[PDB]
Amino acid sequence: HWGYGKHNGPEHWHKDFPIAKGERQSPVDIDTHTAKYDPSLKPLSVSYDQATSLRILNNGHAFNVEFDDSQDKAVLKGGPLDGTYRLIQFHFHWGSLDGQGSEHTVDKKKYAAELHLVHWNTKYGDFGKAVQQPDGLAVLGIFLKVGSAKPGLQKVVDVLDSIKTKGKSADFTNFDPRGLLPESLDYWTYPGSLTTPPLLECVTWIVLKEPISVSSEQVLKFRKLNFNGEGEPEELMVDNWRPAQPLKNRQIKASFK
Ligand SMILES: NCCCCNC(=O)c1ccc(S(N)(=O)=O)cc1
Ligand SMILES: [Hg+2]
Ligand SMILES: [Zn+2]
Repeated sequence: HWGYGKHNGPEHWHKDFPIAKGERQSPVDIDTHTAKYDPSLKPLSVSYDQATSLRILNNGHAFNVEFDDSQDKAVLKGGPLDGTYRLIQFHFHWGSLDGQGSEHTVDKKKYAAELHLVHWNTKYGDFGKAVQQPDGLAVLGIFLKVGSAKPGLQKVVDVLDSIKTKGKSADFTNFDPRGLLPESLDYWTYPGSLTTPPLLECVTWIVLKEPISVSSEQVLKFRKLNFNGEGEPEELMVDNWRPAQPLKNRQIKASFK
C-alpha cells in the first residue's frame, strides 16, 4: 500500500499510479513573481455558516474531519469557480519539523503544515462522479505557520488522543470550520490534482496567500498520531506531504497584485 516511507513514498507512486507523471499534478511551487494577476477573477464566497461536522477519523495517512454533504450546508463558490462546490472533508499535511510540512510552497518556502478543505462540484451529483471530471473538485489550501495558538483549532487538537491509530474514529459534531480561515481571502489558483493516490487531475486549486498561525504545542499533538493500526508497531504520522511537481503547461493566476 502506498505511503510516505522510503519504500512506499511519493517517488514510488508512479508504479501503481502512472498519472503521478501527468500534465497537471499537484502540489506545485508558487512563483509569486511569475504568477499572473487576473482582474477578471471574482472574490471567493465561502459560506460555512450551516456547516455540519460529523466525525473525525485517522485513515492511516492523515486525519479527516467529515461533514454532512447531503445538502448545500457548507459551500464554496465565486473566484475561478463555476457553480457550487460542497465541503465534504478537511485534513492537514504536516512535517516532523517546523520548517517542513506544507505541500505547496511559495517562492520555494515550506510551511509547517497545510490545511486542505475539499469540495466537490454539485452539478455532478456525488463525489464519486466529481472525481471523474476535470472541474470536479475545488480544494482550498491554507498554510500553517508556528507562532500564536489558533483558538479554533484546539477542539481538533484535543480529540486526537482518541484517534491515535489507523481505523479509529470519534464523533465530532458542531465544529465550525470558519475558525480556521485567515483574515484575507486573497489567493492563487491553477488547475491541478489530488496530492495523494489516486492523484486524479480533477482539482481547481485555490491556495490562500495569508497563512494562519498555530502554536508549537498544537502542531506537536499532530505528530503524536500513528500511521499504523492498533497492535501494530508504532510509526509516527509525520511528513505526510508530497514534493512539488513540475508546473509544465500551466499558469498560476493571482487574485491580487
Ligand atoms: N477516489 C478518490 C480518492 C478517494 C480518497 N481521496 C480523496 O478524496 C482526497 C481528497 C483530497 C486530497 S488533497 N490532498 O489533494 O486535498 C487527497 C485525497
Ligand atoms: Hg478528473
Ligand atoms: Zn491534502
